[PDB]
Amino acid sequence: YMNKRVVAPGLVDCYINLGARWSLDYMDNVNPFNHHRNAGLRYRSMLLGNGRYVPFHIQVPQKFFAIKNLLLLPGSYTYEWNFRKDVNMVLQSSLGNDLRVDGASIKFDSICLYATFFPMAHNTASTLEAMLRNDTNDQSFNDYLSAANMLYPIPANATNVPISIPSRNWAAFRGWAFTRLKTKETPSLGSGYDPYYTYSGSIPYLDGTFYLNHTFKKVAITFDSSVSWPGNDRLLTPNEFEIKRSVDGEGYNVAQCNMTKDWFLVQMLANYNIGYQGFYIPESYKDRMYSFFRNFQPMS
Amino acid sequence: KTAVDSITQKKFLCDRTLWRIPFSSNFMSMGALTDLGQNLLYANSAHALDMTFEVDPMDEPTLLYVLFEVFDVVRVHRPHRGVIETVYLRTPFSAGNA
Amino acid sequence: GYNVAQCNMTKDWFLVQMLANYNIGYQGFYIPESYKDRMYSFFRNFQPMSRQVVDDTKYKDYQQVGILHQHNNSGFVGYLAPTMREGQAYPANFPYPLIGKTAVDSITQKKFLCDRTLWRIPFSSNFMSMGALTDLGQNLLYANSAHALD
Amino acid sequence: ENHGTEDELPNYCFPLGGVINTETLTKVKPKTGQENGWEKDATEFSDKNEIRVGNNFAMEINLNANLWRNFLYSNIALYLPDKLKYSPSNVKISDNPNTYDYMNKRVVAPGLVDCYINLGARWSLDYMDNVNPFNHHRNAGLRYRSMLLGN
Amino acid sequence: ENHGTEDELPNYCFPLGGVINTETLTKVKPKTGQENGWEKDATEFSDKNEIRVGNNFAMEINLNANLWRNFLYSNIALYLPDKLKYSPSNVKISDNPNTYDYMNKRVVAPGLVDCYINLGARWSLDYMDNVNPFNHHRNAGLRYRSMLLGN
Amino acid sequence: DIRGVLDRGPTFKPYSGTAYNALAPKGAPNPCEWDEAQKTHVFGQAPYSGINITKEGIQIGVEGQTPKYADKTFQPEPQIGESQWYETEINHAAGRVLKKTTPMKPCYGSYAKPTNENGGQGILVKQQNGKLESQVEMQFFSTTEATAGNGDNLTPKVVLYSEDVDIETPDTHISYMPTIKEGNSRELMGQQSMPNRPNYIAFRDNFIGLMYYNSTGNMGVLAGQASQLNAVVDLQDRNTELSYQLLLDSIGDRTRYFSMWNQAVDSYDPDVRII
Amino acid sequence: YMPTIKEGNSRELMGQQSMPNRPNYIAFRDNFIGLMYYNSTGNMGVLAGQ
Ligand SMILES: [Ca+2]
Repeated sequence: YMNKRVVAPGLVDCYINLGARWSLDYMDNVNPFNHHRNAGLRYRSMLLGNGRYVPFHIQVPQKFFAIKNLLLLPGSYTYEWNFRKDVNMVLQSSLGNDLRVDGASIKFDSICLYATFFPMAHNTASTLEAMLRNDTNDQSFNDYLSAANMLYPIPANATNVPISIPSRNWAAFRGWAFTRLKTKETPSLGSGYDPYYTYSGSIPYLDGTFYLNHTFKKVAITFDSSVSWPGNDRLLTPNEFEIKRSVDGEGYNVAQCNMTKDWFLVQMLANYNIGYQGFYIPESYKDRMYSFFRNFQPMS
Repeated sequence: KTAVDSITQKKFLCDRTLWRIPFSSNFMSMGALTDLGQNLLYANSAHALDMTFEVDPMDEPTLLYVLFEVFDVVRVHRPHRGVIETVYLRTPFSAGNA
Repeated sequence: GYNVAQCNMTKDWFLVQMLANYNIGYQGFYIPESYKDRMYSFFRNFQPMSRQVVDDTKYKDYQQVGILHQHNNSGFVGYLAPTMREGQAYPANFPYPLIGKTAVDSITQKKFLCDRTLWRIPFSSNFMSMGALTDLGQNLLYANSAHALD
Repeated sequence: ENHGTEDELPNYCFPLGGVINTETLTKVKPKTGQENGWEKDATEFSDKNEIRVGNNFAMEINLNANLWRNFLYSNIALYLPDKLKYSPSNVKISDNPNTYDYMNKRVVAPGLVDCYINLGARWSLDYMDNVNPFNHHRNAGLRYRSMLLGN
Repeated sequence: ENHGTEDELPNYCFPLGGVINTETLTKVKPKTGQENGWEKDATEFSDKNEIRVGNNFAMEINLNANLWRNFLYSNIALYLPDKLKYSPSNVKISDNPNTYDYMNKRVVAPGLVDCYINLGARWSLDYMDNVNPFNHHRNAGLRYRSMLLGN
Repeated sequence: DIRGVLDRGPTFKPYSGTAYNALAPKGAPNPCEWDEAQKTHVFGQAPYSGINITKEGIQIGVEGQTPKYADKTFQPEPQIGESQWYETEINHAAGRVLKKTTPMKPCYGSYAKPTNENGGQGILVKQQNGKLESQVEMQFFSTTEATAGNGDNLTPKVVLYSEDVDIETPDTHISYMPTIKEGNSRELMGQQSMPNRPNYIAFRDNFIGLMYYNSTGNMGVLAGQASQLNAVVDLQDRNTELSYQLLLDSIGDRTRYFSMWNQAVDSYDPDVRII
Repeated sequence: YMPTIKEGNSRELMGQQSMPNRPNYIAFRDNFIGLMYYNSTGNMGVLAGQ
């Protein structure tokens, strides 16, 4: 279906948006990570070779945080784990063809485990063991992301989404972080296997590629039916945050984009504690790949 | 010298990144454990929460993905040979009955 | 299965090189920092490559076609020379298709590539760079005796 | 910088159908009995069969040279000190030497700068030494500032 | 790293004058009071005008394939080991297997390497692994040093 | 460590464009021959220059005094012709063509398995006597007008060999079918072909999804041997994956790639999304 | 391509084709390697008190 259809080249020819740094409309909400120029994806596809039938031999690392770096101590232990075989999950495409129908397959022959030690001197090793055993020298570990995750459905052409949280303690909070996901794309975990799910783009909810953040409108927070957090009359519009404006009668936009000043200020603060003394491009190191200011694009 | 009359359109793109909202009295990252959490500990109370999102329309089912940034730690203790005990803790949203 | 990195290299040599040039490996593997990885280093100049090719025996239609009879792009380019065009048109005969619904059974070949570096082997008790001298360089066994090297 | 062009092959074109100068012919069959005999068979093969003899039509072109030429030209040429242009023939032009019209309708011969200028040498032209290289047309910054306002 | 080429659209070179193949014709007007019929009108129109029927004639090419092919032949094939080349015909070459002339006047079949080799697989050819990849004509440093002494 | 067998599927196309006579124009048909009404027409070509024709064949060389003739399996080769550009006289040309049995396709992306070490292609069949053998026919043509006269000579001028090969398109599809009328007919010559879209496939970044995570149904277990006390507890609203992702992001540089963990980063081209 | 094998001028020719010569750079090495002798007992350098 995606290979035999055809589209007239008149839609996008050399006479479109001439001289204008701009992006097409219908392309905004289509994930660009599904492509044939994902240098990472072409690298990973080439690395197996160009054939169709391949014997493969890989090593998979362990990523759980609670045993990522734990230093084990002498004795015997049992280590048991599982693996999927659903071809549609582990394999990544470039278009979105469900590989089950197309007839791809995978099969496992044998699994082996490896481990590396240190040739540490014996007496020193025993002393280190004994010292590490005293309960005052336990092992602490903290995940990186370390948050609670919730998903809420949004029907077609919706405009409002209210969510509720029943009364609870709020000791030692940290804050919010939200994004948006396109149904047919997101999977449905919680069991050994699923059906009713055909696609293959780039599970965004599960790897990073995120690409619709360009279309929210406003977010409001209330506490116990009376508080307009953060209240106390701080922001330009006290009741809530309005990210992008359609029609401005007072000039609340900055950087020639359609983003309200307040949101820019808040984002800069929460990323680099920058903004109470002017603005300036943050240095490289404090601005990694997934940062905010690295991925800011204004267009007109 | 024969141009038509024109209007303008402005917008922006920010793929790969997540809008965020810190929990402070100044929105400044001043430490791992921000003040407002401690202040709530001081109050020793409980409350309910409501949030409202207004978004751009799309012709497709979608999901809203919400992260509550919290604390979550593990501590591991190893008394004897060939034994291991662990204690998890995640707050505010705990998970254990004991 | 001693191969690793999806190349034709045994684990042990990989570990030895990683240790001898970064003191890295006893605690996993990762990407060493830039300033500790100069141009002539090991890691920057390590490229693994792999391909598939037609199987001579298992496929039952294998026919060794010499160079003098490969007529792809039949009538639109010269013959065994960069000279003027010639030839007529006619479906082609080379190379076999490794994809599509009519693929031919294949085998795999792997190798790696590494240049601008000489293989290094440190004279330590456990290969870890721990100073401008070595422990093994001071022990009496190798310092107050005679030995032959092979 | 000028390393020349990598054009060690031709890029002949061809006709849309691959053959245009075709020629008609007719079926010929060996006459039975007597050797070297021939005769006409029109029972099954049609009377007229179109056939080409020899190679097919094609037109040569050199690509990389054309690409380079075009480029060098554009840039360096249309930006040499004015002391090197001349007015067009029988076409209306402006008189103020600082308008758009004067800078636009002036013409300049490509022979001044072509694909054979100080070959194999990393160099910059003397006429361009005392002419601003920021008032070029690749000030990425200038382009960005122009684009951001709009088109 | 051979990804292939993007050639989903054709590139057609057109004749210079728009059209070439054309016939002649003659003016015609309706014959009044007959419900049909026609008559010549050369009162104010040339009796012989130019008109072409059908789509105009233009030749085809394929660009990206040719560019990639030129690149592959130029920067790789010539440097193959001498064992796979062959002598030319009816041209004097020297006997010493080292002089510049002997390397220049040899010849190597383009069929060995073209756009139909190892498609899609990042790979290096076996014949090239043990050939020095430093004695090469695109080596940026060596080119810089050669230019720096002039040309 | 995992070892196994992988079958990427019959829709694995990792290259842009196609790889069979890519230079050929996108409309030029193969030398073919079809039926009409009720006779047979031929569209052909002949690049090779000969010496003298006979009912026996076409001369190619001379061994002593016995004339030599081309081997009907693989001669003359389609990629051999006169090198001189300025046209001259020729009288004994030869060419190849496919019989009406095999379906017609454009020259673009045209394949046929070779069937002998010499390099010729031709459908072998089982001869009536137990053996395998080819089936080719020879056709001869002379000038038309030169048929308005006694057989004083009628010497044949052009020789064709007719064949039949299992042509197929492995990577391209027809982009224009003038009329649904199937079978070989004069209309079909208008068809044109287009290459299939590129389409990669591989393992994900860092092998995401290969091993189970965050599901009490199949939670992994690390425990003391005798005690059998689980040391790992997992909750189902914790997405472990966005995690390794961002953590790697930070404590390092994702822009580079690494093989041992298949460490690479999904990323688009900076010039596609914005024009 | 030299259609024939003789010399002078003869229709035979006028049909040849040409081809450019391969590129070839020549210059000093990097950091003037080999410009000064080293590790050669024939030509040991000298720096000493007069
Ligand atoms: Ca006429």
